Amino acid sequence: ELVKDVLNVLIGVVSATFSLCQPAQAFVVKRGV
Amino acid sequence: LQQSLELKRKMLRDKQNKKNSGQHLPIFPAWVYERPALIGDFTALPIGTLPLASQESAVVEDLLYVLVGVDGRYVSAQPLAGRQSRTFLVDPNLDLSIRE
Repeated sequence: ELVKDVLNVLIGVVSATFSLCQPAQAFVVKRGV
Repeated sequence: LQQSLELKRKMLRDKQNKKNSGQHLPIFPAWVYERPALIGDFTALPIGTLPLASQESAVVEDLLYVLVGVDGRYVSAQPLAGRQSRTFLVDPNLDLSIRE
């Protein structure tokens, strides 16, 4: 079900992210911890 | 908009003095420029409470209208039209993913 997001993550999509930012500090990928 | 009216006349005077053999160079009635309809461009449910794959149908519906120049319910065509750059305003509350 969550995979649907991954499919469009191949295209650019925001459910996951490539924040144009400092690695980790603001740079990020949507994740569950 | 108002500034354009000058350029058209200044150019007209140049061809009138240059050629007096051909007289009364043609001009179009004032309403041709004044009427805004002739040129192409000119109950709302809260989208925040909707399920996701319904917003897509709505946003698709509004965009289909924007392409031909007619305003849409969830996306508005900003009327600044300042300089020559047209800008558009999408509803603030949408899914960031759909919005981009």
